Amino acid sequence: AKTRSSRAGLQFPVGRVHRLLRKGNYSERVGAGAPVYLAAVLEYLTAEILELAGNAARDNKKTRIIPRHLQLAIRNDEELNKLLGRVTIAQGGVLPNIQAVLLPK
Amino acid sequence: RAKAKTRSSRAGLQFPVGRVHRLLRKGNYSERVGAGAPVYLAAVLEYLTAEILELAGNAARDNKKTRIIPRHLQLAIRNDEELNKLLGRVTIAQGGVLPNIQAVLLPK
Amino acid sequence: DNIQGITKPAIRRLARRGGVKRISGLIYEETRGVLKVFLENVIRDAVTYTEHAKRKTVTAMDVVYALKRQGRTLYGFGG
Amino acid sequence: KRHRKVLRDNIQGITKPAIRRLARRGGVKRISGLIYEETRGVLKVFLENVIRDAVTYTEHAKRKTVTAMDVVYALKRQGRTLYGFGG
Amino acid sequence: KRSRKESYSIYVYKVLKQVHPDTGISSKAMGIMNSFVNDIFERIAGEASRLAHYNKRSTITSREIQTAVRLLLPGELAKHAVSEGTKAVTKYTSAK
Amino acid sequence: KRSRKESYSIYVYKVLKQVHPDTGISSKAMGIMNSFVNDIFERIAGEASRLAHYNKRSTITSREIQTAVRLLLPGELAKHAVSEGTKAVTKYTSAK
Amino acid sequence: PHRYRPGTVALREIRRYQKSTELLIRKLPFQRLVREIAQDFKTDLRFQSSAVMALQEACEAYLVGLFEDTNLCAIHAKRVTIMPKDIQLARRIRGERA
Amino acid sequence: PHRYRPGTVALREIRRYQKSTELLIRKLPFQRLVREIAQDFKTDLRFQSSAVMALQEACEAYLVGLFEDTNLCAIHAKRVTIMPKDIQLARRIRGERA
Repeated sequence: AKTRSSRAGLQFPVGRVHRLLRKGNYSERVGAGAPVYLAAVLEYLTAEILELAGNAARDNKKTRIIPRHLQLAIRNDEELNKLLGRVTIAQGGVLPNIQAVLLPK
Repeated sequence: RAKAKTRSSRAGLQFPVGRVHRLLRKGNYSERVGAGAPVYLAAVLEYLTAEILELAGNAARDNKKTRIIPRHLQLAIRNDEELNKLLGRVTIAQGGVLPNIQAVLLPK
Repeated sequence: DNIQGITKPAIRRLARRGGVKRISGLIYEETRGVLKVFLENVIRDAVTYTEHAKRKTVTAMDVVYALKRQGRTLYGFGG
Repeated sequence: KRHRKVLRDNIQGITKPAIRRLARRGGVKRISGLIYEETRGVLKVFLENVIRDAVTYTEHAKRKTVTAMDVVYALKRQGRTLYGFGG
Repeated sequence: KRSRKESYSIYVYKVLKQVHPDTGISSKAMGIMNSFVNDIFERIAGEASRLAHYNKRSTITSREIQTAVRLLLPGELAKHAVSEGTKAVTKYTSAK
Repeated sequence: KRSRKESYSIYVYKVLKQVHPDTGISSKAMGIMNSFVNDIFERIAGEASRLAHYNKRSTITSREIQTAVRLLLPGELAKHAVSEGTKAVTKYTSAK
Repeated sequence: PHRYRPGTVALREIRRYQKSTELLIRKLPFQRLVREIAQDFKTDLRFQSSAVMALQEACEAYLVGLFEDTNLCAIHAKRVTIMPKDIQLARRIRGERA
Repeated sequence: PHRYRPGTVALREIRRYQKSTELLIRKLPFQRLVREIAQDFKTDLRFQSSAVMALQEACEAYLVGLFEDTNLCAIHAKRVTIMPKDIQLARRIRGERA
C-alpha cells in the first residue's frame, strides 16, 4: 500500500510534482530525488502557514481559517513576510498599526 | 544539392536566425519552436541593437569620439524615455550617471 | 468618466487603512490619477493575454498573469 | 591553503573621502557627520547578500574560485542586473 | 463533465488536519494556499532550472532543488526546508 | 586552441556600420551590447514560453515572440519591434 | 452639544478599517471604471466577475501601501497631513514614476 | 588669501564626478572587504579579478542611487544636508528594510 509519497513520508503528491517538473520547461531530464525533496519543501512551508493561521483562527475563536488569519500568520512572522514580500493576499487586510507621532498625549 | 543560403539572408536580417533558433530549442522555453519564432526574435534583437547603437553613436560624436564606450551607451539609454524604461533595473558598468544637480542645491 | 466614481470617501477609507490621519484635499484627485495609471498598466497587459488566447472575455488568470508581469503578484484568484 | 589567509577589519578601508565622492555622483551637496558609518553598514549588508548567493553558485558548481558570472547571476537574482561582465 | 482542473487542495487539507485536526478552512483561504504552493513551486523550479543551465547540466536533481531552496527562502526557514527535503529523500531511498 | 565562446559581437558591428558607418566601439561597450541582447532574449523567450504554457501549447511561434514583445517593450519601441519582425517573417516566408 | 476634536475620529476610522478586510471602494463604480479603461484597448470586451474582483483586490492593495509610504513621507517632513508631494516622493523612490 | 564659500566646492565636486565614470572607492581596500565578507560564508576562496570588478561596479552604482533617493528625502524635509534618517526612509520605501 506504499505510494511514492508515503515512501518519502509526505502528504504532498511526489508523483504529481515529478510530472509537473518534466512538463514545465524546467530541464531536459528530472532526477528521481528532485520531486521528493521539492514536494517535501512545499509540504513544510504549507504546514508552517497552516499551524500559524490555525492559531490565528482559534485565537479569534473560529473553527475555519480565512484569508485574514493567513495574512496575520504571514505578516506577523519575520521570515514568511520576507518570503511573501511582493505578494498581495486577497481579502487579507493589513496589520493594525498607527504611527506613534499621530497619537494623542 | 542546392547551395547554402542562411536563414538570416532569406529574412533580410544581420542577427543570426539560425543561432537564435538553436538557443530557443535549447533553453527550456518549449518542446517545439515554430520556424517563425527565431526570425521574428532575431529581428526584434537586431532592431533594439540598432536603436541603442544609433543613439550611443550620436553620443560618441557629441564627445568628439570615433568609438562608442560604456558611458556613450548609458547616456543614449538614460536620455531615451523608453530605452530607460526598458533598462530601468540594468546597471551599465563604467557608464556613470547623467549630469543632474537639484534646483535648491544651486546657489541663490 | 467613472474615474470620479472613485469618491473622496473611498480614497479616505483607503488612506485610513494605510495609517493616515489628515488628508490634503488635493490628494483625492492625485490618488485618482495614480489608480487610473495602475489600472491602465494592469488591464493593458491583462487584455493582451485576453487577445492572445483569441478570447472576448477577460478571465481572472488574464488579470493574475498581468499582475505578475507587473510584480504585483496576487494570491487567491487562480494563481 | 592555511598559510597567511585571515582578513583584518577592512570595512574602515571605506574612507570618508571615498563615501563623500559616491554621494557627489548622487548629486549630494551637504553631508551630516553620521552618514559615513551608516553608509558603511548599508554597503556591508549589500555585499553580504550579493556575495552569499554569488558563493552559493560557486559551491554548487563545486569551484574554489568565485567567478565573474557567479556575481552576475547573484546580482540578477537580487534584481540588480549588471551588464558587461558576461551573461 | 466540466474541465477536470487540478489543484493541491486535498494535500493542504491533509497537512491542515495534521497540525490543527479540529480546524478547517474557507474556500478563498484555500485558493490563497493553492496560489502559494504554485508560487514557490515555480520559484524553486526556475532557480533549479537555471542552476543546471548555468552549470551545463541536462538534469534537475534533488541537488539543484536544494541550492535553489537555499537561495530562495530566508536562512531559518531555509535551514528547516533543507532539513525536511533532505530527510524525505533519505527516507524514500531507504524505503524500496 | 582554447574552446570557443559565442558572442553577438560581429552582428553588433554589421548593424553598427549600417547605422553609423564611421563609428566603432570599445571592447567594454561590446561587452554591454552582448549583456543587452542576452538579457532581452531571456525576457522575450521567457514571456513567450510562459504565453504558450498559459494557453496549453507546446509550440512557441512568431505569434508568441510578438505577444511577448508587445508585453515587454514600451510604446513606440514595440511598434517598430513588431513591424520589423513582421517584415522579416513575411520576407522569409515569400523567399521560402 | 458633543463634538469629537479634529483627529480623534480619523484615529477611530484608522483602527476600524485596519481591523477589517472588506473592499473600501464601492463595487459598481470600480467595475464601470474597469470597462471604461479596457475600452481604449479593445471594444465589446467581457469580464469574468472574478477578473474584476481580482483587479479590485489589487488596486486597493496597491493604494493602501502607497498611502502607507505617503504617510511616512509626510512625517519625515515634520507633518501629519499627507500631500501630493508625499505620494510623488513615495512613487519616485519606489521607481514607479521618473 | 583665496577661500571658496561653503558649498561652492561641493557643487564643483558633484559636477566633477557626475561627468566621470571612474570607480570612486579605492580598489585594494574594496578587494579586502570582499574576501573578508566571503570568509563568513566560505574559507579559502579564490576570486577572478573581473568578479571583484563586477562586485565593485555593482556596489558603487547601488550606493550612488541610494544617495540620489537620500538626497531627495533630505530636500523633501526642507534640508540640503543628507542625514541617516534620510537613508533609512529611502530604504524603507525601496523595501530594503521593513
